[PDB]
Amino acid sequence: SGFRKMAFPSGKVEGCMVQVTCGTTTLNGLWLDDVVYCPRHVICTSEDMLNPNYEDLLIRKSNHNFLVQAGNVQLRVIGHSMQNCVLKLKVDTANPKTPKYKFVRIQPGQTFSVLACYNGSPSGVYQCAMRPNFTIKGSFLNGSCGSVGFNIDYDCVSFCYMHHMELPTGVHAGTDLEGNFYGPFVDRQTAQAAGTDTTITVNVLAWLYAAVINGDRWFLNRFTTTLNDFNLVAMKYNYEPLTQDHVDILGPLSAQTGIAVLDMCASLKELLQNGMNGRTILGSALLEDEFTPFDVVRQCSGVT
Amino acid sequence: SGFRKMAFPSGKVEGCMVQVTCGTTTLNGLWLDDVVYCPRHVICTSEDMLNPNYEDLLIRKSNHNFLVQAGNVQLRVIGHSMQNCVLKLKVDTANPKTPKYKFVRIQPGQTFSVLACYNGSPSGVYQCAMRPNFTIKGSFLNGSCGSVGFNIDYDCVSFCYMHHMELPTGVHAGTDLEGNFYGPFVDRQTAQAAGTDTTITVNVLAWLYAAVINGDRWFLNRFTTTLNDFNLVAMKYNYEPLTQDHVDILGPLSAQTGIAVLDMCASLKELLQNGMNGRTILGSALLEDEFTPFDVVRQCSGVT
Ligand SMILES: *CC(=O)N[C@@H](C)c1cccc2ccccc12
Ligand SMILES: *CC(=O)N[C@@H](C)c1cccc2ccccc12
Repeated sequence: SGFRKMAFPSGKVEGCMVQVTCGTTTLNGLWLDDVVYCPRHVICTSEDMLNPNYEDLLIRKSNHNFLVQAGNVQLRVIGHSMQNCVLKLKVDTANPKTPKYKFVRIQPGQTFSVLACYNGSPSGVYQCAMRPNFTIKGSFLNGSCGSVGFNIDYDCVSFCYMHHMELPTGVHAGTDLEGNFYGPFVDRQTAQAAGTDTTITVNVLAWLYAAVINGDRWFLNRFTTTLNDFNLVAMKYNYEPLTQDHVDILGPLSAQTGIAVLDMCASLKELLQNGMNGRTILGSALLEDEFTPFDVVRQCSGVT
Repeated sequence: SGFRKMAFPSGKVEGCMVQVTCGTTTLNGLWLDDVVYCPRHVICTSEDMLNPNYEDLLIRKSNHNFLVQAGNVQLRVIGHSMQNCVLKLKVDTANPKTPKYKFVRIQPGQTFSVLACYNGSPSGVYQCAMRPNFTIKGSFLNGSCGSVGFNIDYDCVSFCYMHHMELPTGVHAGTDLEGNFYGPFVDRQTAQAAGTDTTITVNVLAWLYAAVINGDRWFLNRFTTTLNDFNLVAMKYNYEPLTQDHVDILGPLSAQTGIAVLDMCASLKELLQNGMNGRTILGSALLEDEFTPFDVVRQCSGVT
């Protein structure tokens, strides 16, 4: 029993982290096979960052200007290319610790683990969600760029995020591993405001199911609702609309607990309208939205 | 910027996890050098667990009754002993992935990372604290016994916890790696109630400092207090007494923020008396007590 904000074991990703230095900028790279992936802004001076022309800046860079260090051993860079907002540094050595992997572009509301790194060395691991406004709420100091977000399916690491930017509001923006930003963000030090950070409704519902499975049941009420009625209340509270697709995804948790999804919606509706009245659910005083239905099943079943 | 409940990177510990089977019970072992450490209750039938005599039960067990599997390879058990509530299985092979390590017995209020494992395979990593009542609030299904808690200092893993028991209230009890339970708990399926789960005051204060460092400042007020005045309020709210030793430990966060520890106590005092009034601090609606002052410094500075 018990339910924790749980990250994937980070070992398979730790084995992929390297240090990338271009001039006086050091950040993190991801070494898979004979390619090191890193933010293209590794090439920028802080002056460059205000209005960088990455193609023009890259012309001044040779393979030997990219210093790649794996532990205390230097890797030889034999090629470099820009793909969207990432650099791909071809090295002469395949990472011997390369796990089975995929690059995936996640949807808002999807959760993943971040391995926060500085100088190619892992400092910590935590669980994130892609926010509906395509930011993440991370923990990233200077030097943490190139840190990655991932999911694991048994032995296959799906890489979904690479850290690029902190917005003036202290929320985070980055790319998939093809170098495409999540959301409208750019690797330029300019006015970039996030949109509404709405609550991931399907995730809250999943977590309420987790609560029931772990004995926290005080919020279960006598009511039901419809998707349309619930959605009127959701909209008023800056919750994402719930779709039949979300209802379908929650079916297994419905089945396990015997609580109809729309009944749990009606419980969530009363929590929104009434508040927590100083009570907690799984040790939280707010409704947690960084567990997916898949996460809740995984943790309640014990997948490895 | 940003502040997350962050675990240590788990790779060094993943390399130590094995499966231990005695009869029809499978749980986790920790393989360091040529010793596999596991809960002694691996030898019990569920009938045994009601009133186990571990010395008597152990007489019926030989080295060959302990099946130890590291990945899909069997380890040869050449000796076994009981130390308090752990078994030490001597194997003929040193773990080639043994990291630098120590066994440490932590104090209440100290935080650590748990690598939740099933069948010797890692499922997830999360951050815990030793509660003042010597329980932890974990995420542990059947099969998770022998999962470990640890801290890392650069490259030395300090092992502080091994999972043994879930109490009827769904909180967790376990041992250090010398097999001594935290608190008054025993590896017997009997009436074991936890004491008062008080809030770790020095940890809340550390986290309020983290909040100020990351721009969450709304709770800072015009007041100060004394340790004695604060402690009157703490006692009323089931917070641990704050000692001068705690004040000394918070000095570096005091220095960095320029907020006197007793001023931050007076802010915490007003939050206890007034509540959050529906506001959040670092995305929490309750005062977080599972960050130590050391954790806050580490994460705000970026140690690897
Ligand atoms: C996130 C990161 O590690 N890289 C960027 C933000 C960075 C770090 C340190 C100095 C510097 C100077 C000029 C531009 C960018 C950076
Ligand atoms: C925690 C754990 O993995 N071991 C214990 C609780 C256990 C698991 C599964 C079956 C069983 C049967 C009898 C006693 C103990 C167990």
